[PDB]
Amino acid sequence: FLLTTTEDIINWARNGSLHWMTFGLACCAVEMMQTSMPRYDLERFGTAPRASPRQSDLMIVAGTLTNKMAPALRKVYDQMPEPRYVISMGSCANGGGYYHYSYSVVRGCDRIVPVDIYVPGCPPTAEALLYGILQLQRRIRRTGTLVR
Amino acid sequence: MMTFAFYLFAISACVAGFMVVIGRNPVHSVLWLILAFLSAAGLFVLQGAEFVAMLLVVVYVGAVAVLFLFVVMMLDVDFAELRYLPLALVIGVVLLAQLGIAFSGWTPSDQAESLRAAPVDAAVENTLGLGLVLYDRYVLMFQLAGLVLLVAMIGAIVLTMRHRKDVKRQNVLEQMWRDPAKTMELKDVKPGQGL
Amino acid sequence: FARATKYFLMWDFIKGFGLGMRYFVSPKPTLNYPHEKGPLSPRFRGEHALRRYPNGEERCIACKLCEAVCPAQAITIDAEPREDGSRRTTRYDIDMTKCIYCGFCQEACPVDAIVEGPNFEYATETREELFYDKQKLLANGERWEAEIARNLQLDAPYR
Amino acid sequence: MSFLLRFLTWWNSQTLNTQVWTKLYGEKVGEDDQGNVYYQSGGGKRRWVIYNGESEASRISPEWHGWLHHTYKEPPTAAPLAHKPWEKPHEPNLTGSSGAYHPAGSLYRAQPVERRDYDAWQPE
Amino acid sequence: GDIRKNSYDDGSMDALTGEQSIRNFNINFGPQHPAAHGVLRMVLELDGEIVERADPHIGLLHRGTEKLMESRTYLQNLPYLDRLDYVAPMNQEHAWCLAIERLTGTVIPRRASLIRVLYSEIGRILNHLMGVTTGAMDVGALTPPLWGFEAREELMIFYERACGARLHAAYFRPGGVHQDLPPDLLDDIEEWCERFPKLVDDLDTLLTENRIFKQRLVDIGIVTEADALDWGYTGVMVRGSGLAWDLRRSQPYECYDEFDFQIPVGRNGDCYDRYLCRMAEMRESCKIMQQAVQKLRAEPAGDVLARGKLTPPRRAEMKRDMESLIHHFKLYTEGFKVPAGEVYAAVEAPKGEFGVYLVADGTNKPWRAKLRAPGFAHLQSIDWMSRGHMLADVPAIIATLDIVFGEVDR
Amino acid sequence: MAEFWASPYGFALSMLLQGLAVIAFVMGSLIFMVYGDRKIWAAVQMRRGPNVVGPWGLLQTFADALKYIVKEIVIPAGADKFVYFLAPFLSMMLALFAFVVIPFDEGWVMANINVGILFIFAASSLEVYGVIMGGWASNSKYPFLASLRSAAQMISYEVSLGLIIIGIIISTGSMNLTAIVEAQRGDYGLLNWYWLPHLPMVVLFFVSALAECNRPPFDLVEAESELVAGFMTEYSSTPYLLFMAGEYIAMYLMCALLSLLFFGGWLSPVPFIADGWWWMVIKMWFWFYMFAMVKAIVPRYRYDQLMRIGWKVFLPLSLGWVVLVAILARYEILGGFWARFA
Ligand code: SF4
Ligand code: SF4
Ligand code: SF4
Ligand SMILES: [Ca+2]
Repeated sequence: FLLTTTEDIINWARNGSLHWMTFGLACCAVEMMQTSMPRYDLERFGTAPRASPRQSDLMIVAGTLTNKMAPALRKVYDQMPEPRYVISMGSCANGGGYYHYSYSVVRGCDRIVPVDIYVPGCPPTAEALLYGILQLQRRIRRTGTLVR
Repeated sequence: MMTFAFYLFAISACVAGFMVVIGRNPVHSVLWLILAFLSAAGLFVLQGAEFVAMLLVVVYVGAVAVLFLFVVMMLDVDFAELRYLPLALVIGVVLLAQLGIAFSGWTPSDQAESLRAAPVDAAVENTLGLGLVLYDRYVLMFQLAGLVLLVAMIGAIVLTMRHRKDVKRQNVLEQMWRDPAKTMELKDVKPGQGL
Repeated sequence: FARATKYFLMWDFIKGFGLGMRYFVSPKPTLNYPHEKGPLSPRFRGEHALRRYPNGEERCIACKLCEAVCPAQAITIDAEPREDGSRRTTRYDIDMTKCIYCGFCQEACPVDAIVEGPNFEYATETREELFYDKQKLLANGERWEAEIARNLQLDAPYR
Repeated sequence: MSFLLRFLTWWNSQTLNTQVWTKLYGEKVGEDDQGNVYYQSGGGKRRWVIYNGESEASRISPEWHGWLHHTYKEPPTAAPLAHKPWEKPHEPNLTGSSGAYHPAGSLYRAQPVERRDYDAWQPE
Repeated sequence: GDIRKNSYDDGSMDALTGEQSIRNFNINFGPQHPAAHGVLRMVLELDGEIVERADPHIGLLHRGTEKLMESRTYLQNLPYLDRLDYVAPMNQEHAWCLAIERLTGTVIPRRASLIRVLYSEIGRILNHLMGVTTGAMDVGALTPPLWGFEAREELMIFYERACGARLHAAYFRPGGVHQDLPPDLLDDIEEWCERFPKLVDDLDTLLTENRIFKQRLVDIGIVTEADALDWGYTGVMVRGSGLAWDLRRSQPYECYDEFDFQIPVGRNGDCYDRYLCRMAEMRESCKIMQQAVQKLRAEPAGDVLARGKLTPPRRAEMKRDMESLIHHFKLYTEGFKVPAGEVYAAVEAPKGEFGVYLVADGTNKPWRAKLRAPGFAHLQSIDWMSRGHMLADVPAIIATLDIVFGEVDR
Repeated sequence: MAEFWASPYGFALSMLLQGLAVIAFVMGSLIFMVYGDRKIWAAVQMRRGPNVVGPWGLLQTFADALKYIVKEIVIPAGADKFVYFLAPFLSMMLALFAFVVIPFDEGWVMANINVGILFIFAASSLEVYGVIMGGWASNSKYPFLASLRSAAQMISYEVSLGLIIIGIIISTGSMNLTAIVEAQRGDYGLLNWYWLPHLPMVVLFFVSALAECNRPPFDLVEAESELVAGFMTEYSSTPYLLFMAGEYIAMYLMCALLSLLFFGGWLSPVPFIADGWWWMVIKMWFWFYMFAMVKAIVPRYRYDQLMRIGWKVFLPLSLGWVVLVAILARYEILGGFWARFA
């Protein structure tokens, strides 16, 4: 067949070249950094950091999202060209976590941007995040099209 | 073909030159200007003056970039919305027509061949030919060119040089001389002891 | 002068190049995930599970000490007397998006009913998959019991 | 197309360079009931598994999880784990499938459990 | 102390400088910026890339920790400390425990005291590895962070083997430490300490005498003793200027008196001096870790918690003795009461003096808990520090101040 | 076929086929350059680098390239739209275009012109306009700041770039790139190459090449820690791909020039192995390996410190060298060790 095998090639290229925005909010960013360090070497999967949203395919919301920060996160997400994927990493981003009942915290980053994968933990270990990134790759293989 | 190559470079230069002077965007003028110099370099190659063709590009690529720096340094505050043009176009057309009439009947003097100071040799490459005359027959002009360039050096510094005295500056050699052994040392601080 | 001479001969750059080449040819500590994994101690705080006794009965008796100590208020419990009169929960929820994975609940539990297990690879595609109810937590305990029990034995001398 | 799958993909049981590395340095330790094969180098200094099918880390059962993560020294082949009769077989992560866990009130359930905390009077 | 109107050595005054400054070059430096730590919005006014004004906007990670703490017991509040200067969490836990222990007048066991010193110095290396090598990345060195964070990975495994968490340990407790260390863990810490100086040499070989590194740090961000006193500087921010102030010596806590270590100080008080001080401190912390492991092995077996009315009993006792079960039940629900009073307990945290101002009122919950972050005072001085420098120096200055915004914002 | 290859058509096809050979080599090498660059940093960084996409990660660059082809092009609302798309086009086009005069073997050159050195200078310097115009046309502050830094970079490394190689022209007596290689032929393998008589200029050319390619320690127009992505902050998908392609093609050109000017091009380092295009490619990839190693071990200059190097170090040194070489060549010191002309 032509179109499904075309999507498979597109999904193969997008999974193998998944560039993530340099964007860490809190202590989930420490473990995200360890994921790129020698013990795990996230970049060996082709998953490399990019400073600019214009060159990013993946946003990892790694840390607490406060009300004051929510517009800035939405803006840089809006400036990602499509396709764009979002991973929610850790309790704060997943649902508010330890600060769920605070006056200044967004109770889950899915109130601001759509989310593809949720990684549990506070923080998730560097390996848990790596697992979550590979689950996103399974999701793209399962459902990826030219649109995303 | 030579005809196609000429008109490609000729039309490109003349159109680019016009766009330099009538366009309202100074940065667009900068880019039209470099296209005019590249197009003129193409014409020079067609005539076998390859060294001055390449020298012209090398020189004006850098010089036009410097012009861009001054455009943005002194950029007007009305970039978003950036005469007697009719009469000016009439005088320009008259001048161009007069030149065209003069070039219609162009013929060199019948003595022009015998008076050539530096006749061109088919077997000698252009750059070597220029080098054989530039520094010996034209040595006096060569030396005067050096002084012309010196005057530009002196003038630019005399006219414009100034330094902010309110910013933080580092001496690079002093930065490189900083000895870690001398700048950091370990202290035996006894318990309970402050400054 | 000695420092000026070494900078002229680019000694600082040469030393860096040599050090870089020594690292270049050295073994890499990189794990070949997912084939190769990082080390986990018996104390590791991972996914929650509800355990059973060796006789197959639930360990939880709805004391609610875990719900009381939880710093994140991630636990919600409702209990009644069971049909046989036993003190058991009817609701036991953990909001895994509120939980801070601190392990206070397993410290507070007097019967080792709630534990944090060794599993950490359970990322989900939807948020509500992380609202764990009682049956989900008990299913985790029935699948991970063998490893959980061994970890409890290993750390018992320190608890 | 079997060889191409090995050449072009990294999610099918192992990449080609993982296979070469295992052949050069791998020492078989045992197998699990799914057909995943476990290896070690340096007598257990390094430990890895070759997946039978999709390389999904959540496929490793609790039988081998402790050994693979260095929690326990000895493999389940030599020191098997004690299992209670009420235990249930291991399941991988089911998140993207129809077997994923969902709360009882979820709209995925197609029969969400209706909730109330009072009984209403019914007219005769 | 205001350079917005340019001053030239020839005394010239431009026509435009005469006009009032309405159209200035203002740029958002962060929050989404590799040098901004994710949550710093610094508004910079630039003049030919000279920084003339720096206006840090913080609070993008303010989570209301101090409000959330007022509705929780003292034990329920301990994990909040982990998440302030989250690069080295147990060091922040220590201030909370010390404040409670002072108000309750509690003495912690000897082994718990040694463990606290051991893992406090692990935290100092965890922080200084992050600070120094990401500071190098801020001036363009790609490799140092990779080498440094491999060593951090090993130390985070020592965290996990003590408490079951790589980062947020919740391990220091009012009354000691939650659990005792396995003997094989002490062997591995000793083995790691023997290798660690080699990595410090390798980082030193790559950076210390590199001419590019020197030209990015030497004579940048110069701090004098008088500047230190303007802005509440503590830690390496004062030691880099030559003030041999370290709370472990000046105001000793735990059992630091009996350890042998020295205080590195700088002579020029610039970014280069503070880099050298942090490298030296990493060597000193490694030596302390070695002494602590030796003392722990030489210790007689003892408890790690004070037990009594402050901490829960051991699980075996809880399941056997009626008094222990009651104390377990009560201390995990109500918790201990802290007598009315107010204390300020400070530690030499890796980033400077970290303190807790705790107002107790006799109940089981704090009345007020004010957290004093060293980075709050250090970041406030960036406008003064960065004035006159170029934009390229800004990331180096952010690095030298050692900012983590979990504690700046709280 | 003889009746064909002599015609205008057979002449026209010959040029097109020669052009495809250059594009095939340069673009094909680009697959392995981006891969090799990343593998070298990783090895120095105690890690693997790309190793899953294809065997040992060898298909990684195909995945990256394809990803950009199916990525959306975002055009900034305030950007100068023609100059916005002209900048990436010039960056890639001109870097590739410079290879038209690069010889790889005896007679393996598309254009054998007498002023090959100057043409290289003309094309590479015009390539900088892609960075200057790309930053300015985006109409945002970070690309705007990088645009000025790019102009500063040109002023820094070009003021002495001509002087650095004037010595090689003096020794050769030609600007023809093939002539420079033939001047390094002799009976002592690599001891006849110009790296020896012009050892100082090898260092100065290599450093200047790093600055010309915006490579560390002179990666100042991107400078992630200061400018987010510099002149590329507002570029996505294939327009962004063209800037990266141009960066590596320009780097590959400097690897060619280093090997041609100083290491005998396609000549054999040892007398008993034959000369050919294999030696040219081996030397080109050694110098690329040097480019990659430098990125892994050096920090970044401030761009005012780069200007200090160009004007207060390289300019006086290169000028002094030219005068010294002229005296040594004029008087045939050491028996024409510096006078290779006939
Ligand atoms: S989820 Fe936990 S580790 Fe992650 S940012 Fe929030 S508090 Fe920090
Ligand atoms: S681990 Fe901590 S936050 Fe999570 S449920 Fe248990 S007590 Fe609550
Ligand atoms: S899990 Fe344990 S602490 Fe929680 S209610 Fe059940 S028995 Fe009590
Ligand atoms: Ca000003």
